[PDB]
Amino acid sequence: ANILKPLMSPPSREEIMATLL
Amino acid sequence: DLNSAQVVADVLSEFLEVAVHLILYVREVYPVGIFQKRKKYNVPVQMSCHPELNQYIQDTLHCVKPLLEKNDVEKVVVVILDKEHRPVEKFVFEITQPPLLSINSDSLLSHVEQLLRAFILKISKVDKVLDHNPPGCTFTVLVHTREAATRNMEKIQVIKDFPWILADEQDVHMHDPRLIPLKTMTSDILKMQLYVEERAHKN
Repeated sequence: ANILKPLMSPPSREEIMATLL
Repeated sequence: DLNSAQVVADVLSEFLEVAVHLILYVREVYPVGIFQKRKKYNVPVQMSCHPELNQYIQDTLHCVKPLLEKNDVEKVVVVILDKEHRPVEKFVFEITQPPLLSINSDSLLSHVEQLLRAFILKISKVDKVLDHNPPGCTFTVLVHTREAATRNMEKIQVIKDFPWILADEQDVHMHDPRLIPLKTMTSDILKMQLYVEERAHKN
């Protein structure tokens, strides 16, 4: 009711790890 | 000219961005390898070097700034969710703003920054009191408005491609949980307290 959240999700740990390697 | 809310919106937007990065680092949501030490509030902080993640956090807080300007924000909550999409830890920033006033960029701005530094320092050592989170966690940011979010459901749609929506009960609900106070501050343009709500048993 009075709590808002973003529709999109942040990039996953997997996507992050994919860039590190 | 009653620029009190505007300055707080800017100051808080910048603080919250730094706070989210640090939280993600200290709670190991992402590998330390994506973080790089930076200088913020005259203190060493860890900031992510991943563009997508950085843009996501920026867009998030960009949309909250207008709500802050109109003082419609009750809380800004950084939530860590487990694989089952249920809250494991919640970093709650409860915000209160004094009546509008005209502020002169000088000592008051630096005073507020000195008070915010204590929050950064506390977040940086939270891993010493919190149990490690189970693997597979993700995160989100919740915004608690003082009035029905339905009224602010349009004010927060500051960016296209980055829509906001009402949250669910699960995305917020937590059994018990363990409550850990981190820091409280008071100043002429902002009163804020940060505490963490941690899931009792993380298994």
